[PDB]
Amino acid sequence: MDEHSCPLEFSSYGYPREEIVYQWKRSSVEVGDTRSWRLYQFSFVGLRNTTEVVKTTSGDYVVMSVYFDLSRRMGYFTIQTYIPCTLIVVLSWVSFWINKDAVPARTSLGITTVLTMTTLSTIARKSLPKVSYVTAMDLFVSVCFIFVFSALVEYGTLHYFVSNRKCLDGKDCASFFCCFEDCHIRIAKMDSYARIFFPTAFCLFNLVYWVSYLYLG
Amino acid sequence: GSFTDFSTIPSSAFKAAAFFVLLSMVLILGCITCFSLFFFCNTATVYKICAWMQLLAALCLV
Amino acid sequence: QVQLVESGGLRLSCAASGHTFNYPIMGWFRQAPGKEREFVGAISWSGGSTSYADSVKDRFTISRDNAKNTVYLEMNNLKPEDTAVYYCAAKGRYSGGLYYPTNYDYWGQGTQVTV
Amino acid sequence: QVQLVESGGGSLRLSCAASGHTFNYPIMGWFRQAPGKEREFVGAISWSGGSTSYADSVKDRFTISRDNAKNTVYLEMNNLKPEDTAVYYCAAKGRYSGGLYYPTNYDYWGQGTQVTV
Amino acid sequence: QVQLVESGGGSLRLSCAASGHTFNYPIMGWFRQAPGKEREFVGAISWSGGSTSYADSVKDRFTISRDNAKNTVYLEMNNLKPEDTAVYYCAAKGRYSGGLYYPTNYDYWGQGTQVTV
Amino acid sequence: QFSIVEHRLVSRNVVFATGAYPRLSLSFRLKRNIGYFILQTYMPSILITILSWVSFWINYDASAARVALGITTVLTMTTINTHLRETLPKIPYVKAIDMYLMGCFVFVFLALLEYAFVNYIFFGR
Amino acid sequence: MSFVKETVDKLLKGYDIRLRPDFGGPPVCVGMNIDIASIDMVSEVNMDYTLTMYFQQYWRDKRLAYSGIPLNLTLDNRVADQLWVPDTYFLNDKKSFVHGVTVKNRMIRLHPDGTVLYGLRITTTAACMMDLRRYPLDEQNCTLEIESYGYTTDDIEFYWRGGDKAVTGVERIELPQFSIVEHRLVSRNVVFATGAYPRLSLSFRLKRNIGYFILQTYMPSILITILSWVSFWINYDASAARVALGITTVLTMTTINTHLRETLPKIPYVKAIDMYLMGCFVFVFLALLEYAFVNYIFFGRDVNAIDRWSRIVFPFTFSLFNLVYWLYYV
Amino acid sequence: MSFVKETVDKLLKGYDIRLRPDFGGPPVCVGMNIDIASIDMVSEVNMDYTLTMYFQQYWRDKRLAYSGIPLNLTLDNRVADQLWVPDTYFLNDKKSFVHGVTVKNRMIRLHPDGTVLYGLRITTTAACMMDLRRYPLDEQNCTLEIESYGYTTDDIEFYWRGGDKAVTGVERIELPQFSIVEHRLVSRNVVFATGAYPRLSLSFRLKRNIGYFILQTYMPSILITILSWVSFWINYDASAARVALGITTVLTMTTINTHLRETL
Ligand SMILES: *[C@@H]1O[C@H](CO)[C@@H](O[C@@H]2O[C@H](CO)[C@@H](O[C@@H]3O[C@H](CO[C@H]4O[C@H](CO[C@H]5O[C@H](CO)[C@@H](O)[C@H](O)[C@@H]5O)[C@@H](O)[C@H](O[C@H]5O[C@H](CO)[C@@H](O)[C@H](O)[C@@H]5O[C@H]5O[C@H](CO)[C@@H](O)[C@H](O)[C@@H]5O)[C@@H]4O)[C@@H](O)[C@H](O[C@H]4O[C@H](CO)[C@@H](O)[C@H](O)[C@@H]4O)[C@@H]3O)[C@H](O)[C@H]2NC(C)=O)[C@H](O)[C@H]1NC(C)=O
Ligand SMILES: *[C@@H]1O[C@H](CO)[C@@H](O[C@@H]2O[C@H](CO)[C@@H](O[C@@H]3O[C@H](CO[C@H]4O[C@H](CO[C@H]5O[C@H](CO)[C@@H](O)[C@H](O)[C@@H]5O)[C@@H](O)[C@H](O[C@H]5O[C@H](CO)[C@@H](O)[C@H](O)[C@@H]5O)[C@@H]4O)[C@@H](O)[C@H](O[C@H]4O[C@H](CO)[C@@H](O)[C@H](O)[C@@H]4O)[C@@H]3O)[C@H](O)[C@H]2NC(C)=O)[C@H](O)[C@H]1NC(C)=O
Ligand SMILES: CCCCCCCC/C=C\CCCCCCCC(=O)O[C@H](COC(=O)CCCCCCCCCCCCCCC)COP(=O)(O)OC[C@@H](O)CO
Ligand SMILES: *[C@@H]1O[C@H](CO)[C@@H](O[C@@H]2O[C@H](CO)[C@@H](O[C@@H]3O[C@H](CO)[C@@H](O)[C@H](O)[C@@H]3O)[C@H](O)[C@H]2NC(C)=O)[C@H](O)[C@H]1NC(C)=O
Ligand SMILES: CCCCCCCCCCCC(=O)OC[C@H](COP(=O)([O-])O)OC(=O)CCCCCCCCCCC
Ligand SMILES: CC(C)CCC[C@@H](C)[C@H]1CC[C@H]2[C@@H]3CC=C4C[C@@H](O)CC[C@]4(C)[C@H]3CC[C@]12C
Ligand SMILES: CCCCCCCCCCCCCCCC
Ligand SMILES: CCCCCCCCCCCCCCCC
Ligand SMILES: CCCCCCCCCCCCCCCC
Ligand SMILES: CCCCCCCCCC
Ligand SMILES: CCCCCCCCCC
Ligand SMILES: CCCCCCCCCC
Ligand SMILES: CCCCCC
Ligand SMILES: CCCCCC
Repeated sequence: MDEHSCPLEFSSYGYPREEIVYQWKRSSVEVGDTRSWRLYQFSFVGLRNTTEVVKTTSGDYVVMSVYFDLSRRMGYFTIQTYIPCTLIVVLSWVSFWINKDAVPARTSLGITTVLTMTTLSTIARKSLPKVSYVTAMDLFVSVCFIFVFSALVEYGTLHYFVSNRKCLDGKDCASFFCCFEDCHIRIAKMDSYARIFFPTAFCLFNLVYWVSYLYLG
Repeated sequence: GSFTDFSTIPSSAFKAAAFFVLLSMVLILGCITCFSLFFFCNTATVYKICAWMQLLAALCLV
Repeated sequence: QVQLVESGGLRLSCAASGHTFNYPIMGWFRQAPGKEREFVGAISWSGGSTSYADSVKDRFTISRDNAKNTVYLEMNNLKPEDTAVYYCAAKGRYSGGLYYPTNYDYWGQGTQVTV
Repeated sequence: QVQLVESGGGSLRLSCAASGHTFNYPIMGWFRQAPGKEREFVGAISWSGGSTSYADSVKDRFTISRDNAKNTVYLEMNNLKPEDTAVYYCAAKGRYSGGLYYPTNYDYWGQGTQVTV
Repeated sequence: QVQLVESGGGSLRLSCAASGHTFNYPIMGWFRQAPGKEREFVGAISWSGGSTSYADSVKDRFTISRDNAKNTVYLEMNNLKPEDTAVYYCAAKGRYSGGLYYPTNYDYWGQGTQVTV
Repeated sequence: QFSIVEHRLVSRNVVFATGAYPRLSLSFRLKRNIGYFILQTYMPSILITILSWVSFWINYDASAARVALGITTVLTMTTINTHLRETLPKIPYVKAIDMYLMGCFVFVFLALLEYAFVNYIFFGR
Repeated sequence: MSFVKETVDKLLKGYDIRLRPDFGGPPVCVGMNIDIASIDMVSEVNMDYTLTMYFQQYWRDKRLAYSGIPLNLTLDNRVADQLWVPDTYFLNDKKSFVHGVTVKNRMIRLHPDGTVLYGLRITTTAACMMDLRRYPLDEQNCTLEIESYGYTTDDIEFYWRGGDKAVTGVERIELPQFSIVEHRLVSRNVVFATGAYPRLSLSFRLKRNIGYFILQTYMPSILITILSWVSFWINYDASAARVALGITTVLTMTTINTHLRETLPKIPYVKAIDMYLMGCFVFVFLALLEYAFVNYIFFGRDVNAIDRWSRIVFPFTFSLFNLVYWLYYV
Repeated sequence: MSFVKETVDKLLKGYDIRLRPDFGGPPVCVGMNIDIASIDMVSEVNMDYTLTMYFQQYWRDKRLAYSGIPLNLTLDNRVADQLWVPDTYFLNDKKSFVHGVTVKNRMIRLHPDGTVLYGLRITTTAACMMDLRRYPLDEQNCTLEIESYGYTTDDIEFYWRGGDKAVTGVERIELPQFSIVEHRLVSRNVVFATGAYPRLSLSFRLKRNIGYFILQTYMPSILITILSWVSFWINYDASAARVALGITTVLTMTTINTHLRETL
């Protein structure tokens, strides 16, 4: 979801400003049919002319620049990365509705979901020049990986804990704040929590993510 | 400058501030998720959980 | 090594057998008694492109098929001047123009048609 | 280095085997030295063995072959004649040595095997 | 920034070890200075330790080996002569520096170990 | 891959403020040859999608079998879609084959979701 | 205009392009400075880097001294063919060229004291030997070596014009993967059999950015190892689940390694990233072997003592290995 | 200043570029000298290696002898068109060039006796056939063949100036995978139909490093094979576990082998 302004600059190589002075003609830059341009993976938004006097070692040089504004089209990556990753994260939540006694089924589902997320993550960083910093789609894939990992760990904890084990208008500062009373062997209900807790959280993150890059980015 | 990159922050103090605001945002979003947990857990525990979560978010933000 | 066997009394057919890939373009020529061979038409390996002489434009058509018999000539609006023997011929990849018969090798057996 | 051994001295099929860095000397060829006549070029075969080159005097009658089972280079002598009697050598040539017909370009030579028939 | 330490000194085995940015100074060599004489080239060795080069006056009776797990060059001696008595120095040279035989192209020198035979 | 269907010649004088400039154009219409796609990219996806339908005939109590089948066909679909990206031209653009692969992915995902539904309803609570 | 033309003709008349300034005399001192426009590619597979620059050289030729014209004549570039210029060349270059659009990117300027300024816009693919033993935790030394081809120190002398401020524009370079930490200018006289040749060296110390590897390499491996630890906490009799989880973790590790090293540059010798990935592979393999031991000992032929030891040993051992790796290589 | 100019002008006068020194006399004895700088990019797929070197040719032309100027001249580029030079070329080359930036990297140096030194800075791509039947445990022997194009050995005779010391800078090469074990110099006369042409040859022996392959390729496969063997200790009654382990081990082996193919 990135926009760019590619420049194209030119100037006299040897003649400083006191020897040669370039000048733009009125409406000098002439774009032909914009539909007749080979701009795929990018949409032309416009252009603009400028002019400047650069101070180099040899002397002062008149530099004339033309900027072209280009906006990336997020059509390929919506079907390649965003939708498969979301569907895989949704499939991760299927395990919470399977019966807990189906240990091989849920384990296979979770681990193969992690494997599928790993496979999808490989094609994320294809077009970019291996930039060290994290981009938006990399962050989305990482968060999806964390969700599927969390779901698998959640089932592991549930299985282990269900199968392998048999003074001032308030009250005591410790007990008025901390609800340690009646708290817990209620682990058996964890799936019932997760069925609401795992989807909802994702949606919140998802919402914030898109806002943070679409209207206010 | 963007929080994603860590070679563009002017100083580590801004890095720590952004990190703590991250934890604040995560905590408040976690309690907003916990709103949906009322159907199963009793209210007397869920209100306490968000009380502690909001207090931790406040400490992180300050 | 290409052997051309053609049939026709109307749909003329030509079957090429052997290393047909080395001789992609193949065509039809005509000759009447006391006359010299004349170019009728040509078809390429892909089959999506054709070539016809002006004298046989809009009337005779040529088509290509897979397998062995990959040259079919459809004849329409026959005339008495069309009385002649028609030869199937094949040409190599890197050779001269289609119109000239001497560029062709592995000639076929001419089929006689008399309107 | 490569060591070349010859054997098999009507039709008397000779056998020529190589031992060592035979890859460095891909082409191998057969020459013959008759009594009183200097060494002459009988034939040559390449690494793959799908290409061969024979002299005019012996063309259409001999068929050099390659197997690589024991680095063998067969000759397949056939249609023998009394004039075709000489000590036959099998030798190896480097990748960049030049012509085939000149014994000077060949580096490693066999001891020679006599054929009389 | 590389620091060199020389150890050792009929059969001898000197061991010049290096510490620091050794990759910046791969071409490591040995010189010797007899008392009252000018410094002279003795040997050189590359990063991979398989490109030894010795002066003609000390050939066929010297050997140089290298190891990078412990960054060191070993100079293994053989049958010596009375002229071999000298202070032996160990130096390092960077890629794209110049010839081997001249000491001015070498940046970081060793302290020098005395050997007498 | 291509097959020249028809070629055309055009001659015209392009009009510009400086003056009319002569111009000619040689055009070809190339039709791409299917067979390296319908046999080769579409067919495996359709076969995998048909395989995903096998789960509906297996008994509802076979949790491991049906779950493994569904998740593994999803994995295979992702594998095909990821490794065809380096097979096809590296031109980011919404092509028809992308729509077909996305549809097949949605179908296998829906099959697995259907198993989730029936397992929750008829076997569990 | 006539005066300037006649002066230029007089300067170029009776001029030999074949004798250095002050041929019989002290060596000509050439002061040189560079403006680095960009550093585009840094290829480890080829061990080189592409660099575009505005090379500039200054010398003093008394033969091109003029008087009465109070201005610096910036002549047309082609006059460089009619004047003596140094034979400078880049020693560690693999391929280079001078840009020729719209014309030859070249500069000749004759000051009225004989001082000639000669400029060239040059792109060079300079060789940069690299030590990827600590990859991606590595810090390279790339260099550009400038030297006279034919002349020697007794005839031509090189020096960086402006001292340490000769090379400019390094601060504005934004490499995608590396970060430029420092640049150094050095001047030497390399001694050869023929004689001593002047040399200049511009040395950059690139440092690789570990932000891509930490996101793509280390995190998946750590999480997969943690999932093997999750496999440990499952019942012993549930063999299908444990076996599937362990073997699929192994498959995921192999997938990560293969796709990663395919995407990453291929350098055929040991690297730190290989050691980390292989340690993770060995750990996930050991987890499945541990389950095999548990299944054979107890179920084959409730405490599950081996599992109890493993639950503490494997996380502790992996933490120790991780600390050793992050101490040795950092 | 003008004296040397008129001297070189007189030298060029009456000089036949098309004719070698001593056309009817004995052959000109030309010595070759090489200073290597890199053998980088030893490609296995293309069967070639890129080599950068400084290449001197050394001969003695009496037609260019001069006296009265003890200084040895460095008259370079006008002479690069106006003097005869040997027609030496690299036989197993595929593409080569002379470095041109900033100036053309070429040097002609004359001497009062008539001796001529001709230095170039050449990058070439020389073919090197490889026997990968023992890869990655292979050991290759690459060569550079130098030969006169038209002239026969009765006209030009090549030799290695300085004997075995002709080639220098072998220690400067540092390849990623290979390691130069030995370098050799050879001088021969190749007999074509036209005649015996001279030839020089510079051979390198390259030994491949094995650590990368054993780390990445072999014993990972050994580990996967051991994981396959693990199935035998599992109970025979359990069917999903053993079948899943065996088939997934097969899948992992296919993945490993196939991806190793994909970068090799
Ligand atoms: C990589 O692979 C390549 C192959 O692809 C390897 O290349 C080979 O490397 C070998 C070394 O390892 C080379 O060996 C040497 O070859 C020299 C070639 O010389 C030719 O000319 C010689 C004479 O030249 C001088 O002649 C007179 C001398 O007074 C003067 O005019 C000049 O000074 C000349 O320079 C000549 O002697 C050689 O041989 C042949 O001469 C005629 C030709 O008809 C015949 O008499 C023979 O055919 C003769 O060769 C053979 O016969 C003798 C008989 O005794 C046998 O012993 C030989 O083995 C052979 O079968 C050349 O034509 C040799 O001069 C040089 O000789 C020295 O070393 C040998 C071996 O120890 C001694 O026996 C000699 O006495 C002498 O000390 C040596 O053989 C290969 O030529 C070379 N091959 C190719 C194709 O280039 C490369 O090494 C590999 N390297 C790596 C790093 O892996
Ligand atoms: C990236 O990695 C590369 C890896 O190569 C690394 O390169 C080295 O960088 C260091 C600097 O960090 C270089 O070191 C310096 O070398 C300077 C030049 O030394 C030469 O000249 C000395 C004489 O000065 C004269 O030099 C010329 C002559 O024409 C001219 O400029 C002037 O006339 C000038 O007066 C000469 O003495 C010296 O000789 C060496 O060897 C002799 C013995 O043979 C010995 O007597 C000398 O001591 C010396 O070792 C050499 O020929 C040098 O001036 C400079 O000195 C500084 O140090 C001295 C103290 O020694 C201080 O007093 C002074 O104020 C300076 O601070 C310094 O020694 C080194 O040469 C590079 N390596 C190579 C191979 O070129 C990069 O630095 C790395 N960069 C990054 C960013 O990582
Ligand atoms: C279920 C659980 C969910 C939650 C947990 C999920 C897992 C955790 C995810 C994300 C946090 C990652 C931790 C990041 C810690 C390391 C981050 C770091 O390296 O800091 C650098 C500071 O700069 C500098 O001083 C440069 C020197 C940096 C040296 C850093 C040492 C490496 C420490 C190895 C870390 C091991 C742990 C990794 C586990 C993922 C940033 O510059 P970077 O390097 O980017 O590039 C160079 C720059 O110039 C690019 O522009
Ligand atoms: C002009 O060129 C000539 C020819 O190259 C130069 O003569 C060379 O002079 C040097 C110095 O005497 C000679 O070096 C010597 O080499 C011998 C043998 O290796 C060695 O024993 C001596 O101790 C000394 O180092 C060199 O050999 C000689 N060139 C030739 C081909 O013999 C001359 O010096 C040049 N002019 C100037 C001003 O340098
Ligand atoms: C495109 C897909 C559209 C599908 C929509 C189909 C309508 C489903 C509406 C759900 C309400 C419903 O049908 O009730 C059926 C059962 C009743 O449970 P019980 O009390 O009888 O045991 O309880 C259930 O609700 C069935 C279980 C539903 C869980 C589905 C989990 C998969 C979804 C994961 C993403 C959130
Ligand atoms: C799941 C719940 C509990 C927590 C979710 C927290 C989410 C909303 C957080 C975690 C990491 C965050 C991102 C971290 C960095 C940046 C870069 C900055 O330039 C814009 C905001 C943006 C893009 C953040 C948006 C919000 C974010 C995605
Ligand atoms: C120009 C087209 C851009 C791509 C638009 C998205 C393609 C349609 C995606 C359909 C997603 C279906 C998800 C499955 C559940 C409804
Ligand atoms: C370019 C138009 C605006 C952005 C369109 C994004 C469409 C695809 C978003 C992926 C689905 C996210 C919501 C998933 C809800 C579970
Ligand atoms: C009893 C704790 C919960 C166990 C649930 C399985 C989670 C396994 C993940 C690995 C965590 C290891 C932590 C160290 C435990 C000693
Ligand atoms: C009434 C039984 C099912 C309730 C499931 C919880 C709500 C749906 C969450 C996606
Ligand atoms: C192809 C999908 C599975 C086919 C099941 C066959 C059912 C047979 C019904 C008679
Ligand atoms: C080969 C991997 C499995 C070996 C199991 C050995 C068990 C023997 C009893 C301790
Ligand atoms: C790479 C070594 C790992 C060892 C784990 C015990
Ligand atoms: C690795 C844990 C082994 C425990 C044996 C009792």
